Amino acid sequence: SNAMADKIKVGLLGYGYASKTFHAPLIMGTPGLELAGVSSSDASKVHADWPAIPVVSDPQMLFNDPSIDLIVIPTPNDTHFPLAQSALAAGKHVVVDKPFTVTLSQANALKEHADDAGLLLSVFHNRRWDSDFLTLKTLLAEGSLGNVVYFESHFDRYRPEIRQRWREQGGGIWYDLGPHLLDQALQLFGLPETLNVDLGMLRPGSQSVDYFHAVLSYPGQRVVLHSTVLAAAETARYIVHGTQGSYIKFGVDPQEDRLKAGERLPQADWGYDMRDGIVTLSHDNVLTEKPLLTLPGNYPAYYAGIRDAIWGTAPNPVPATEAIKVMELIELGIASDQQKKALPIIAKN
Ligand SMILES: [Cl-]
Repeated sequence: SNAMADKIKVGLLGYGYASKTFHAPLIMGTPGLELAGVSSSDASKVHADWPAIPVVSDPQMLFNDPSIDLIVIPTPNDTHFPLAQSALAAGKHVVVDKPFTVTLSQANALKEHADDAGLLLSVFHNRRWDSDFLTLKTLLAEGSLGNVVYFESHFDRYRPEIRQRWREQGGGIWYDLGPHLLDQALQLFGLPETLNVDLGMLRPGSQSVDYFHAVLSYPGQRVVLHSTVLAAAETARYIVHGTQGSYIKFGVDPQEDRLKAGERLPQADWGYDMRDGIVTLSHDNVLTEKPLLTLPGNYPAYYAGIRDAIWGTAPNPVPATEAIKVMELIELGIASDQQKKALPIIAKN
């Protein structure tokens, strides 16, 4: 179908931080997609941003609307499955935010129910479109670092004050940030042989996990995923070592802040990351170095991808299949931490 002359009507569920910050602005900015309606308690909270405000007070009404094609579910973690089921039952396509589901049993159920009903089911791993990650994918594809042997990925922050993330996730940031990092690691290197996770609470007053250090092990490779809320000094986002060179990048992707600030698509300079990383290469037993041009972040690619998948033009940007694998590693991290062991990944096709 045409993204010029045809529209996929979308139903958004609730107006939480996610709907407000990501889903609304991004669906709105995507040609071919039309945000038909949003279910919410306080429409006034919505209209302040997006009137027309075809607001409804109950998600089941959107499910009812027969013209609606797609349903996005960024509500509280525990509602995902119910709402998701209801949605697939109503014969509607579904995008679920993270965490996918409270249970693997649930996730797979949706994967099946959605597959039998010929509907599209996808999860919002938007960070596959972070400026740094895109740039990196391209660097590896070109092979200048040689054979990659080490990958280090951090989201280190400094918030010593205990008032940020209500409520809890036991959580804590492993549930909140793990999925993003794990998914990237899988996308770049596939499945590891073992996962070893060390969860922590280093901040006095923390109620949930506020620290995690994960090691994913591969034949001749190591991947280190790390986060913390007690890092006053800025640390590298990525550190990548190959047999021929290295790549170190600082900063985070800049889209989230600009969306928070209320910016609407399109922007001449959407996603520009002016904080370039640096490549170091060994040419003739000499180490040279230069900055690597950072590709702009591109979250919109997700919904444009969803659009195109609905119309059957292209592959689901993020299959449930892949979300479920990340979810499995999230649980395996918990187990690994409980046993203080590097646990093996199992049960592959
Ligand atoms: Cl080894």
